[PDB]
Amino acid sequence: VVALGLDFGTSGARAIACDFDSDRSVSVSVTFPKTSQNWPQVWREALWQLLTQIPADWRSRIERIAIDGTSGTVLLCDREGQPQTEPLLYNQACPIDLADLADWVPADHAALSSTSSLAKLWFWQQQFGALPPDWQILAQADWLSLQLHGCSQQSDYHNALKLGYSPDRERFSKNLLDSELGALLPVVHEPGVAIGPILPAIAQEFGLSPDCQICAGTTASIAAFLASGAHQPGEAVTSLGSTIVLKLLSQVAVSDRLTGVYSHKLGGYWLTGGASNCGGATLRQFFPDTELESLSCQIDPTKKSGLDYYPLPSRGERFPIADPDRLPQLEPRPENPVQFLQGLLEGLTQVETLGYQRLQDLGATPLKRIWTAGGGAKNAVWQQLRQQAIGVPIAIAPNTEAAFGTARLAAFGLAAFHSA
Repeated sequence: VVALGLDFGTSGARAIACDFDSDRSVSVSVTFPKTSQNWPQVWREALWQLLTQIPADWRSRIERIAIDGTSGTVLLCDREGQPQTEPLLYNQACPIDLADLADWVPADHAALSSTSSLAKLWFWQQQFGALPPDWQILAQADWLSLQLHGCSQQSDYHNALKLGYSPDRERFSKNLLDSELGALLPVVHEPGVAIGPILPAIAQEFGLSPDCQICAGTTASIAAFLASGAHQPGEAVTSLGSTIVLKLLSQVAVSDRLTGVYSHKLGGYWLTGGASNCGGATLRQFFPDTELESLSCQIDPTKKSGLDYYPLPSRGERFPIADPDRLPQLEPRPENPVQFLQGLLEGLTQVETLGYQRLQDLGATPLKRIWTAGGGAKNAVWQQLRQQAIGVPIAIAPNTEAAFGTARLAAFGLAAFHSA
């Protein structure tokens, strides 16, 4: 099978045409401006550019296409999919009372944030006063795929989660559907399934096969996990980027609203996770990547440093333990930079450890393996500390690109996430 994965990030977009029969692949990229007063147009043009940069002999063999977008970015469009107002982005919060959403979701739902799609929809509702039933609200991936198949009000239960969708019971609440917001909600499918055939004009214009299928998309955070290929409960992906992001595959959904922990549905399994403010950003505050490696090469992990740090970049922690007043603990400081770096890495290691432990304490499936992603993944000393502190096999993930995971999503769907 030859599938195309489309990843739409925060600062740009990457496309990966992957060909799983050989295996061979080709990747292309576009970078967004940092400012614009017409983001949908930018996204659309980015889509066409991505399609254009892909070689013809590749486009003529693409069978299935999938699109992942940023979780939280939404658009308000009419019945034809034309943006009526300018999008509300993933980072933008809304000045509304969450108590207004209490009757539409359980009292622990992930949609109960000031950044969630439901909150943004309520905000738009109290700007416009009364949103027409003719209209629709669409996630970025929803809209971008709408550019490909033309079927309106279609979505997956990854992006719909923060819109108020209940993946546990495969539905929206009856109160939400009975409300004045119910008409704008999309039909929710499973990520990977084929929504419909590609538009004939589009296929003609880009030399694509008219029998090509556009599948239901997902989020970038999940597509990144899908790139690893982990499908057994207990398997986890740890992202050692600027901030440490933990993702654990479990047989049971967990949730802790205080720490921002919630679970996505993934086939017959669940994908839980968390995000700490600690990470590689704290490391580059004291060392450039220049000195970082040259100092890490002098660290023997099999002996403790005697240091006990909590490597926060600034005031406030979110996960595993939530306290918005916790100061960074980076004392005492030995003059030997090696042991200081070791202390930092030990701190981060403890962050990851306590994270996974808390995830297990919330009811998630016991940890079995670790697949590491991010810049810190190639750090073998850090890997040693991590394995010493956790006690499970840790290795570098074969792939980390979200577009590739989206390609695997288009080609195979969420089939592997069952036990049959």
